[PDB]
Amino acid sequence: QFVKRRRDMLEHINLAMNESSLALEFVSLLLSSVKESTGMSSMSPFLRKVVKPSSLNSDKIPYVAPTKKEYIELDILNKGWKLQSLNESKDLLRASFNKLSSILQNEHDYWNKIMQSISNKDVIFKKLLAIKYGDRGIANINLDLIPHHSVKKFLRVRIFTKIESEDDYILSGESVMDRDIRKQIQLLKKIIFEKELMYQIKKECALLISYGVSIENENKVIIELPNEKFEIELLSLDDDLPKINDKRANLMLVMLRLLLVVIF
Amino acid sequence: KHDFPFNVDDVLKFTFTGEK
Amino acid sequence: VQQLSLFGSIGDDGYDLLISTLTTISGNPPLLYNSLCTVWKPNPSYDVENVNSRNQLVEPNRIKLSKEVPFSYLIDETMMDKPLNFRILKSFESCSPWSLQISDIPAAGNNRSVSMQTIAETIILSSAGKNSSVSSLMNGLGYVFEFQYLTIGVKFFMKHGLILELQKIWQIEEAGNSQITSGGFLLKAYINVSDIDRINYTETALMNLKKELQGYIELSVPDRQSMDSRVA
Amino acid sequence: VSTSTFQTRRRRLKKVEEEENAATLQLGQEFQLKQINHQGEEEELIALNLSEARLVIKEALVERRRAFKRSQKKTREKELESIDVLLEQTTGGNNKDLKNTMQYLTNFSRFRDQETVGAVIQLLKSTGLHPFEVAQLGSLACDTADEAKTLIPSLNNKISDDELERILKELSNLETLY
Amino acid sequence: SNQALYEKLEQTRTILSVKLAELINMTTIAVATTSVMMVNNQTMQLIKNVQDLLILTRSIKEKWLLDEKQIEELLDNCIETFVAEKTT
Amino acid sequence: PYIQERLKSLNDIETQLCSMLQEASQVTFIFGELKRGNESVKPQFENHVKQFYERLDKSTTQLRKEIQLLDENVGTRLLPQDTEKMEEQLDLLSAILDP
Repeated sequence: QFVKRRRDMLEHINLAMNESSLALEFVSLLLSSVKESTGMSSMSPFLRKVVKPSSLNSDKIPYVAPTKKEYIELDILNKGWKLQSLNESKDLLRASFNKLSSILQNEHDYWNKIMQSISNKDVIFKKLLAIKYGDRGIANINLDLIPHHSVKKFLRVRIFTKIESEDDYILSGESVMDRDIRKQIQLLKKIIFEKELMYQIKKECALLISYGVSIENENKVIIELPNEKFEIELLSLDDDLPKINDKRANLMLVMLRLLLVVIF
Repeated sequence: KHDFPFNVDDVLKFTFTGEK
Repeated sequence: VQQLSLFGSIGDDGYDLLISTLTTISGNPPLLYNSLCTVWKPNPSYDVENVNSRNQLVEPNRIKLSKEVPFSYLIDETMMDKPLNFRILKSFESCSPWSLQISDIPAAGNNRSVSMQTIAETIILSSAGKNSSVSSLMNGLGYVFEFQYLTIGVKFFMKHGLILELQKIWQIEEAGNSQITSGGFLLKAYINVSDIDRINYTETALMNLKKELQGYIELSVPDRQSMDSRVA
Repeated sequence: VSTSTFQTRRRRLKKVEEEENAATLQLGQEFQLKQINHQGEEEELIALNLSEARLVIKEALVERRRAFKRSQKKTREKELESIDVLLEQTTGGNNKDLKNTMQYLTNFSRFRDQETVGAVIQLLKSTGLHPFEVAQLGSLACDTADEAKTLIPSLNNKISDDELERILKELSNLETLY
Repeated sequence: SNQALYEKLEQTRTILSVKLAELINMTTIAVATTSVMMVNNQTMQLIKNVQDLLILTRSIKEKWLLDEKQIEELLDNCIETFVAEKTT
Repeated sequence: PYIQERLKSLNDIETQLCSMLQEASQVTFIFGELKRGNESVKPQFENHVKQFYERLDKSTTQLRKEIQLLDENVGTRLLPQDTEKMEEQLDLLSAILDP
């Protein structure tokens, strides 16, 4: 586990801490002997209290350095250790090279799919890229954009026909719903557009409440006529061959969009 | 192996008084 | 009317970059436009005292008449069939309606963040009678033609009524039209203000535009004396 | 608007009274050693040696950067660079006087750490010389008691010849090897 | 602001090369252990410098990345067919 | 496009850097070989190490120039429709009318 590894690391580092600190304190007292003058102040309070002033001593020797110079084996030991370190370093570096190479593979794959990522219109912002479709959403690896089936809805209009029992209608017609970076922009534009269309229609219908136009659901309005009724619904592809009024439903649909365009 | 146009004021002045 | 403004300039070569910048900054590409201005002064042959009926000092001033002209009157044959867009500027009975304006020298003040000029304007719609030409009418008021200039350019509509004009000016005489702006374009940013608030708000809008172009193109307050049409 | 001091004086009309200043410890009327706190209590003069001055200013300019980020809510060679960063953040930028003072102090300071400075502060304060002299002794490195009593004539006979050599020994040791 | 990127990048390059060669000198030549630690330091710094180059490149990449009658006739049909007014 | 060319060049630079790293590794290990008394790798050690420096130098020349080209392209190649919707629908409409 990662956390456990962190515990290990902390452990080791703490050991280092203790050792070096100890060295410093010893030095501090040994100095407290003469100078000091303020040197003893670096000793821990407990240690300072524990030991009376004036501790240890020293003696004179040359020739410990000459004895050290006489024995040359330590240098050889040094060389060998250095060599070993160099080897370990070599292995590690090879590893790094491989890892970074593969990382470069994926990242430049991303950059190439992003050279393929095509256009200059849309605003891109940032440790990952996000486009503003309207809110904004994030580009990630094929490729896709993650927003906040949740809402992707189009609108179709169905036509109902009243019959000779005179009590109720039945469905005589329905409009069809048809199914890189620019293509994701295209779908996102057609999405916002239709959401706008339903919004405005809903606002206009407030005026028409007297004229047989009822706003029922936040996604649906019904337009009542004596021998027919119309439903305009904004709906996703999960919910819900030709017939009589299919053509008329398709026309009312295209006309609807066209009316918004003129408004624009 | 390795290596280490014109003067804005004057233009305006003309449009307001005609002097070149 | 109070016109708050700032001016700048660029040489012919700076055109495309500036157009590209203003298009991104404002969201709209430029709009081609022109205007002919004719300036008139009190007839020197006639002489009147310079005082009121109340015996108050009145300063003699020039009257500016301005209108548009159909673009086709500015495109010769060499100019023929060239996209009638912003790029064209590089390759450079009764009376009609006119705008009649008399302006005052800009407001005094050291360290002004913008130029502020008062402008008295009325609109001439038409005429009739013996001498119905705008020229006769100006004479009837006691004025004479002094000079006239043509201005062609592109404008940008921005927020809060801010307008940006990139212009070229040509004085017109039979001896020939001479380009006052020879070399580049005169840049003008302004807002027309019909309360202190809206005046300090307008200054801010201009200041933000100046701030937004700092580093690229500088907009400053021109010398008051350079915006004074009084006769002397 | 001429910045005033902490003490009072009788305007005897005779402006002709001011004496000169020397190394007979005759500093100004302003800088004499018995001077007065903003709270009104009489405290002793504060003269700093460099190192000590370099720290005061550095410590103070940082206390100030803090306060400016609060209100925003609603190696020697390396140090020469970091300091010029701190100045452009906290000072008025036109302060060429301070900018040189820090370059000077940073290049001529004998003691780097607050601990070391404190060690000098401790050592030099048993001698009870003028606060001006202990500042000089902290700034000018001297080897012989003569060097000291020549560069600081203000001493001469305040401290012994051999007791002053003891001190120069302990100062030389405390000297930071950058 | 891009000039700053150029400066930082150049300084980074010099630092990287210099640190590489100088580390190569430092080894070959607990003193040995200390030398090894120093080697680790230099190498690590070099790697960090590589990552810095990556950051610069990424920064650059991000800098780069960041009639009428026809209609009248067509509507005439559309409106006709949609009302079904004909009814004869 | 031009931006695609720039990005491609940058990617190439990345590759170059990677190469530099790899040959750094090679250089290290083979230096380890030379110190042990194997001189046979002296040609290969120095080669990889020298090819490293050459590759790194080439990348430095390529990268610095690319940064300069970016600065020179500011304002030129680099920054400092509902009529389309309508044509879609009309197309759609005439298609419904005449399938």
